[PDB]
Amino acid sequence: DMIKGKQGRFRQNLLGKRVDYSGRSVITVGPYLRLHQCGLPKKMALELFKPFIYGKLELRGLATTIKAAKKMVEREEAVVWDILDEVIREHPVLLNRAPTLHRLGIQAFEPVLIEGKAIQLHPLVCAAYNADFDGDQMAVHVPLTLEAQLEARALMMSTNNILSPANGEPIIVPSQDVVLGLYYMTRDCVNAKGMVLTGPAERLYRSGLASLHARVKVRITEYEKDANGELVAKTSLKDTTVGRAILWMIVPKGLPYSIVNQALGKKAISKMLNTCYRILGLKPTVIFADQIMYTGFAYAARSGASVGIDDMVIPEKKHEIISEAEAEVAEIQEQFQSGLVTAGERYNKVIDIWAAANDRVSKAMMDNLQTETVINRDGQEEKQVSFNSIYMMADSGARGSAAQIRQLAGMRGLMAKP
Amino acid sequence: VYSYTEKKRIRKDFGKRPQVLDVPYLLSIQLDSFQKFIEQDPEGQYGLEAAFRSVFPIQSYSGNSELQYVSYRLGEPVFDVQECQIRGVTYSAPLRVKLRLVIYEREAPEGTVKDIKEQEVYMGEIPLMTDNGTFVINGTERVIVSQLHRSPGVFFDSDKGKTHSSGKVLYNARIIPYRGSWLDFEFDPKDNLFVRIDRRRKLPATIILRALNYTTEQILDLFFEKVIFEIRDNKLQMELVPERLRGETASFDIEANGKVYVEKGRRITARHIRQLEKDDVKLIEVPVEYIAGKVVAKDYIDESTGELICAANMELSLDLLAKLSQSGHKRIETLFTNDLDHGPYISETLRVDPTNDRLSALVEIYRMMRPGEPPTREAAESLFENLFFSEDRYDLSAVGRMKFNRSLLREEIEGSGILSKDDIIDVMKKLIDIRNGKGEVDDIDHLGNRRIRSVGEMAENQFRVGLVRVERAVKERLSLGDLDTLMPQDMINAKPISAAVKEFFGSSQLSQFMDQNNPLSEITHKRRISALGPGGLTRERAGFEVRDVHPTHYGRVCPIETPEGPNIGLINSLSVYAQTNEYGFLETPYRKVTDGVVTDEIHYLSAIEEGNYVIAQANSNLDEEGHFVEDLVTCRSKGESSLFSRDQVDYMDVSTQQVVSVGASLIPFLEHDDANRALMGANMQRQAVPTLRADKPLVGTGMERAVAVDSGVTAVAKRGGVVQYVDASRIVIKVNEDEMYPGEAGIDIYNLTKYTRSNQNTCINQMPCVSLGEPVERGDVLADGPSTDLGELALGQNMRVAFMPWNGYNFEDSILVSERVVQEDRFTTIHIQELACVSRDTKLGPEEITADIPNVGEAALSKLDESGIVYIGAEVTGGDILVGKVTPKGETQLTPEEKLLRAIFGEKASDVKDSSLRVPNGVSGTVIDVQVFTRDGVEKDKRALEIEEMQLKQAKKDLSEELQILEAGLFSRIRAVLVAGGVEAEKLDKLPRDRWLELGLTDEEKQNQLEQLAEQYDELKHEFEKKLEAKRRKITQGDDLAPGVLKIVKVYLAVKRRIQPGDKMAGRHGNKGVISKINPIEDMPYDENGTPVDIVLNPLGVPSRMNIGQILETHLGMAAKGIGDKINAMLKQQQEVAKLREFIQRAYDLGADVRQKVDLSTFSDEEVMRLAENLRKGMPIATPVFDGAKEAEIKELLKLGDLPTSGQIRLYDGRTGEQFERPVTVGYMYMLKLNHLVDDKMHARSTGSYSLVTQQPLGGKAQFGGQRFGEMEVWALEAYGAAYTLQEMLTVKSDDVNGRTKMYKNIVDGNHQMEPGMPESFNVLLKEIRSLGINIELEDE
DNA sequence: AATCTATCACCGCAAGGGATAAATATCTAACACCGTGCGTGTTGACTATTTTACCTCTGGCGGTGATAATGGTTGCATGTACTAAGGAGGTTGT
DNA sequence: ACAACCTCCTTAGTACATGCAACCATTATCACCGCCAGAGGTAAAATAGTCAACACGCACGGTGTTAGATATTTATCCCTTGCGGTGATAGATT
Repeated sequence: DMIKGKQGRFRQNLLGKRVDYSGRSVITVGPYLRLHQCGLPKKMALELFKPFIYGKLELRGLATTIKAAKKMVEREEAVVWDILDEVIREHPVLLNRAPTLHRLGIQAFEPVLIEGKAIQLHPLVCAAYNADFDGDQMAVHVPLTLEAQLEARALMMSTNNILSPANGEPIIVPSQDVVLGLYYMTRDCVNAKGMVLTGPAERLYRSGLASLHARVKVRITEYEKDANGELVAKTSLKDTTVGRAILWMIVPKGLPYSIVNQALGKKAISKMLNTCYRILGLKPTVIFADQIMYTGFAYAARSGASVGIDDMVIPEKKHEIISEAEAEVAEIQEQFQSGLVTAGERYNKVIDIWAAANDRVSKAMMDNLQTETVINRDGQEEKQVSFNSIYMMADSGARGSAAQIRQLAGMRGLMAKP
Repeated sequence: VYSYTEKKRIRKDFGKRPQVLDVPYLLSIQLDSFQKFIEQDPEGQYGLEAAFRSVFPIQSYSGNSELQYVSYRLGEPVFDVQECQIRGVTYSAPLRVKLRLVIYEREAPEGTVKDIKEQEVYMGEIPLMTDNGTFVINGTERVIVSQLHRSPGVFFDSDKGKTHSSGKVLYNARIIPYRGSWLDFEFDPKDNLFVRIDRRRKLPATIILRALNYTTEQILDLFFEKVIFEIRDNKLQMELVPERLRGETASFDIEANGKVYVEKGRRITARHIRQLEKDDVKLIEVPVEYIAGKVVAKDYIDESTGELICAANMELSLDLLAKLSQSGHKRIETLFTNDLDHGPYISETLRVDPTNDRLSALVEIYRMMRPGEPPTREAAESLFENLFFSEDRYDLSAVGRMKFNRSLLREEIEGSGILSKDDIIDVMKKLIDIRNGKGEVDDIDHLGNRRIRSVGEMAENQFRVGLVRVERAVKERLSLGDLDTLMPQDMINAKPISAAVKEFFGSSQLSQFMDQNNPLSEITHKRRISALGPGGLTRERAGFEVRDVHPTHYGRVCPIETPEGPNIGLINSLSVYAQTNEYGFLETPYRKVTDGVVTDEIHYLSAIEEGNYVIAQANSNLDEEGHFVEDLVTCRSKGESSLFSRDQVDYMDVSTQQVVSVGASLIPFLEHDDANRALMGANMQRQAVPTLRADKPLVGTGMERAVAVDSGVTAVAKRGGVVQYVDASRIVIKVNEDEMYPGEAGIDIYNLTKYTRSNQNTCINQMPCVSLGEPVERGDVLADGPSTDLGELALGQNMRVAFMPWNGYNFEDSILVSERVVQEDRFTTIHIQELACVSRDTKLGPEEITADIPNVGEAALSKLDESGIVYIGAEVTGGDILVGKVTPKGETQLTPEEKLLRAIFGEKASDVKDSSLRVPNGVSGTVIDVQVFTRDGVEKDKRALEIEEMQLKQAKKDLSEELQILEAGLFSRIRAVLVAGGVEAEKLDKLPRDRWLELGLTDEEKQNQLEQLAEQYDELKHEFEKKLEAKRRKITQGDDLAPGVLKIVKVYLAVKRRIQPGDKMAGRHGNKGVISKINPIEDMPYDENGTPVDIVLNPLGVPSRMNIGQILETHLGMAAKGIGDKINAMLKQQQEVAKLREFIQRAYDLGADVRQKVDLSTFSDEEVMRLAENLRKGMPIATPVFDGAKEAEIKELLKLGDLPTSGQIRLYDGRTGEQFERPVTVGYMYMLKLNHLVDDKMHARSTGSYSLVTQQPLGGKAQFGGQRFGEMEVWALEAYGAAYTLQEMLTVKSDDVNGRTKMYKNIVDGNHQMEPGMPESFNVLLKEIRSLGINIELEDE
């Protein structure tokens, strides 16, 4: 029992083992951490860095002895913090989201001091870890050899391992609600506080009449780097928005504006970073991934996207559909009893009709959810592509699907038994 | 019209359906079960008394002595629940038993008896139980969970295609005792009828027919009708009774009586018998296709010649049929071969069995338990018969004999807990007959076939065994003594049945620490239903039999009140209205028909009866001068569902919450939530914790007042009257002659808890809700507790909520909270936790306890007693001492060139290790209690002797109030009897009591009513003549601490675990997540009221959660709290008393679709106003789950909040004054902070504890350990090619003492580098391998 | 990297608020005296500090009982899911 | 002659990962009691001492007076306020 089964030395004390200079705590979202960074409470930094303190006071005179220093180190006194910038200012902390079935469950960063008792976690790597904020945890490991710190920056750093090992889309990527912000900045509307309109200046959201859905148009000269390093210059009329135009601040301008002339849900946004990785270079692709994060947070809230009792519209013409499907079943359950089906085919010959009822209602549902503004124009009838949030939660790819929408706008349908 | 304390609080139901029954006190499977385990029952068959009645009188096997019995007892306690934490010892008292002895004439023939002796003796311990339905065991409420098991007797299942050389399809019959050994009956792979005695290896099923004593044609007469043939005038024929067609593999074609009956292909499986009985058939004629393959059952002969034809057990053939055509003797007896019709497997396995008789069929069973050992003749019989008939090794109870007879369709309402040697024949018949459709499987998970095992039943099952396995020295030495002069006691040991029954509540397989996170969690804990242990399985050695759902759960066991992860379904909870019959089968309330309608004549019915009568669903609806507006009554049975006409119904459900357990019964919109989030709702409300400024669920179901009383967490008027004193720990009342018992003082008392530890280190406290001179009715509420608001439940607080994404923090049910929450000190939680120390038995006896730790951390010492202990009332944080276990160090080497400093030149005082007990690095909060204990002959230490006078003060004061409170009632009764005619009696209520003896009243019997009360007075007050000392020497009590300990010490901490990020929050509708930033009041959105929003939570997640009750609570809470905010403004200016009544009444009066009404016109214009305080929190609401306050009613009630009746509003941003591109979901939600607490779990480490077993770090918060870099975590570094970061974990941060002790200091080298030496966990393995016997060594390169 | 006119405003430069420090007056504390009583000194008789001697505790541990007692205890490893290996032996084949 | 093959024989080799909370019992079983050891007890004398006596002699602390400090009071002074007049900024151009 020191060897044969699970508890043996091989698995409990060798290929995995208990480890010093380490810890764990509950994950928390850290939207002001830059991509190379992680947040750590002052007294956790003190605990994890004791060998730098009970190891440098005796090397500057900043305490009379390591014995007396008990009064000063546990106190978090001023002299601790030169001793810790001498680490922090260029030191790669390692972080961990066990069970590490895949590489990206462990990465390397850089300390930022904070309050509290948590571990603060940069939003683009929260996707790469699959971080699940129900009071589950992550773990921390300090590298202390010069070699481990050299290889952590070179080999384990978030900025330096961005992509899926199975293919090469980013998984260190614009994450859960960040991409609704980017989708919102890149959606457009009828009337729109600007059905066609333009401006620069965020302060003009305080001039009286603007929207990130207002429909800008502009000639933008635009460029595309060749494999040799030269720039294939181009120019085009555009049909765009204020948020699509602001993204020309953030976009690495050696790839052309016309790539932004769409709606940047999770369905699409990864492929901009992927195209940057295929063509420009590493630093340009990191900056383009990182700076999109705060760009999402400046505008994701201002979308006002929700779930609520009239974000849940329903097709009226469900009434007519119930005059088909439940009526088809009504004679078919007689045909069994009058001698024209057995009990068995009759199960399929009614479940298939319940499936056809769900799929009939699912057609009417999409007209009402996406277009049914009917009243008869002129002067009426803005039959535009809808701004229902439950639909937008699926077309942004934020978290929605057709299987959610059926249950929320027409019919929950059918289930399995055990 | 509502009570006297309801003049402070009334809850508004909205529901729709015809309930005539409400919440029963939820705790019965603890309470009534604890009674029936420990009841003097004169003729029942359960509990301690039935265990003794199953073993005693032990009339000895030696024939010379008898240890008789009369009954159990419980008595002689000393600890009480306060000492059962403060000291810690399990709240328990001795089991003692009345025993006897009798001996007869040794010498004479005319007296028949000579000696008789009888007494009590000890036979164990029993834990004790509260009015609250709790127990206290090793400092903590450790409490038994009830079991849901296969009912004892027999089962009949079907292994319908498992595995092996033919994917073998099976059917079986399997014995399952209440206590005992085993037997199964099934078929082998080849297809013989087979058996597994005690479920050991394969035996042919004929063996047990020899053991039970049946010869070959007795086995035929017990299991087979007998086929008959004849030959008449020109043809072959067969002879019949009109049910003998039941299995035939019909290759063939038949007419009988006067039409066709069987045709080519139509296998006549027993389903077909309903062709024949209606038609009286007694003869058939058939093709030769049914005149071969029919085995003749006797020998037959030929008088045409003088010869034979065939012998017994022989087939029929065309030549044999040609000789039978001649024969003269034209008859044949023949066997059934048709499968299931009768199963031929008996006939053929009777020739595939080496055993021969009863002796072989017992000797071969001895081999099946003892291979390679001689089959000792008489023990070969005992070894088998004691599987089912032993004193120790078999029982069923009357319950399991009932299920045995029931699953065999018997009529015998008479029988035994043991089997019988002929009951087994019917178990075998059912197996022989079932195996393609005479019947099917025994309906296993029907909740009247699976059975409950309550708390007292789970304890009873131990006493059904311990009395027949451990009594050895008593059972032995009872044989030997001359018991005319010895006694029914003289060898009974006492050690084991103390701990083995104390700690059956504290370390048993079902007796965990109770879920004391908050009241709702302990209330449902007391009615948890485990599927585990002997009668079920585990989390691990189990499939879906322990995790899934079966439709008889309806009305009985809610499928969502379970833990999550791999623990799913393993433990459940009883639905609010559900109970069990005398068999532990589950039952439910119903409305019931009379003369044409489902009347209010309510009943309760079993799960079995739900499969036998027409129950209408809760949909259905009554009518005017008629019957039902429900034209096509939707109905249900066994958990399934239908549609019927009015002319077809027997019963209906009474409520919807009869299908729902306690945590689920508080979710007001399950009409709008998926089960995956209803599961979370049934647990987040349980993980919730007491908070400094608690506030009620405003939206609600009605259970927000039941769950305040279902564990006594609010005090309630058990008699009632007029309140007479109120204090932060004490309450008393007085009563009148309409109730006042024949000699009492006219009083009740309702005193309250203060600060102690709990099972998840939660705080416990209570506070009053009434005042001096309030009249209160028999059900009015008198106090509040850790999770209430002044007469109703409060597991949390209300907050304003925006359902929108924010600047990143709230992605995945994670939660933003305002700075305003920290300002108000809200969602701060309060805890009580315990830490302790020891002084060991030295060669002298004591050990040291003081404060001397010089020049190591002096401020963390400043707070202590002479005995090295903190003071009650002092604050402590992060590193302070708690108990002074100092220890001197040594270094000692001290030679004339090794005396480097200390021992000549400075710090020439002690080098004490920092080993005293201390506050953990991360804990903060006040010292609340302190204790010292010892072996009792040492009277208790000074720090306990001062605390004696701290506890004595309370009782010394309170008893000096009690004596006055008591006689101010008792003498007020005497005073009243005097006032009834001696009206001048106010000349007497101003005197010494002795001087009332110079008096008289009238020429009428009131005179003698006064006399007899004055005589009775001197006897009555002897109740008071004890009280103070009966607390004192439970403190100055001592206890032994085992050899090795003279003394023990404690300190308790009030840990103020404040609001912080990383801590966890939730709401009732399964939203659960981390607090992910604290936001300034303007760093948040604001409403069309021009006012910010306390919390923000991401709706982009919600469509993946598939639940919408969270939106509906938020919108209905906007009406419910908006009523209270509008009241805060209206109470200032007032405008008109009829305007105060306008809004305050309209809040209740506004409805259109409802069974209830808080009709405030049935209350007065000051009852309207006393209620307004508790309405400023908000309006309390009710709604039976599935009866509820749907969207249209929310959109009506919102005209009191007056904000947009969309529920979706033009939100702004406080930082910028903007307004967003669309209206957004808002409201007020009921929300929670949860005992995951990051506050407690700050666990990092530089270095610390090390496991001597391997030189590796220890692991654990309770060890200040290092944490596991696991094998998967290695795969990431391997995959990266990151060899130095990996090698760091493997040596210089782990078991390599050399590596880690250099690497730590390599900062002082400046050259911060590795310097490893040897992975000690591999050095260990290189000698563990050699200790097994494997040689292992090394080479060089 | 210099020039300035023409912004949004700091200077252009009047007013006035608090401050603190002077002088006064109060407080306390530091001391010097005195008196008490204790730990200032040697001497002396006590009784029981230590030692050794003797007479006679506590506890070291070695030794083994006899009317006769002469077929024993022991309960649950495990019921599942896989499937690789060895074991059997008759025989239809190599 | 052996070879493996048909069949169900039984054997038995395994059962993923990270973490936190808890407290440490049950046995009976004559240890006999005989002997004598160095070995417990204690009397009387070594290794040396007590503390009471009558002396010796001193320190300390509290009562008394003195000293001077401090916090008050007073009143002075400066640095600051807020507005206003009009400043060379910001930054576009030369």
